[PDB]
Amino acid sequence: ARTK
Amino acid sequence: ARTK
Amino acid sequence: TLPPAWQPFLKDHRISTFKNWPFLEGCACTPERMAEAGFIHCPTENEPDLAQCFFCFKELEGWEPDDDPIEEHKKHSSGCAFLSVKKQFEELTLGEFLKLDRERAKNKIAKETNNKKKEFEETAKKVRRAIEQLA
Amino acid sequence: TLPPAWQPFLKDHRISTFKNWPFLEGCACTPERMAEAGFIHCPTENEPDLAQCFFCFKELEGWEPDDDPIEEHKKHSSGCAFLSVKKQFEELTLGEFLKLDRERAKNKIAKETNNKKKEFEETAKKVRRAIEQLA
Ligand SMILES: [Zn+2]
Ligand SMILES: [Zn+2]
Repeated sequence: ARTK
Repeated sequence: ARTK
Repeated sequence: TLPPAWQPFLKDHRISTFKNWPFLEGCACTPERMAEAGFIHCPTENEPDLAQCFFCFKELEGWEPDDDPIEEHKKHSSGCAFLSVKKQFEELTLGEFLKLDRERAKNKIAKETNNKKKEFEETAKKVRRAIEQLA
Repeated sequence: TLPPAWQPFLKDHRISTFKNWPFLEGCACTPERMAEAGFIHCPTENEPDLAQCFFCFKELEGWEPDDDPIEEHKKHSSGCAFLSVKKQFEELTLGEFLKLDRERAKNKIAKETNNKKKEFEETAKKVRRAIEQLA
């Protein structure tokens, strides 16, 4: 998962 | 005290 | 921020409802003591010293300086689940709280039911009496 | 029922947030596992997979079917106090809860403040560039  |  | 329908669960909120409460220092039924007992000040005209348990909704008037609000509470509404609450409030479990809050809602409902019955019997008397007047 | 600005606090509401959501049975990052980790699904066109911790407000997209929502959450917001909550919601004390709700609203504030800063800074470059072009 990736930080917006 | 007393009831209403 | 605490939600509204539940501030009444807060002692300092309940205290805060006391406005022109005549029984201050020296007295046994001080606003502090009334609140610890569960009472809320809800004065009217006919009854300027009306108090109500927030939990079981019983109302008591004719307050006198020496009255201990706990003992009056026990005396006039001994079923009140609130009187079993030994622990503070912030030492209560969300489960225990929601339990209590649910009882409050039953109680509330029970009380409105009782009110509605009394109003209905009142109306009945009027009609009864009105029909005799015509007999 | 339960104050409608406090439901993000209970798992079911968090699950109930998951409307579409790819990744189900067979995957590690199911609704249940996202919601157990604190996530809320807050979907849009540009990104219909965005998850937000209800507590710290970290927004995380680009979910992979084998991402562990918890590890994914520790390794992106070590701060989150929610990660430390190891009791059921009902088993929380009103103090513990009111304490948690304090830190939450704070986070909400710090998040909105970090955002205002950036918009401000961005505005400040455009103004500075412009007066520079004039130079
Ligand atoms: Zn009572
Ligand atoms: Zn978080």
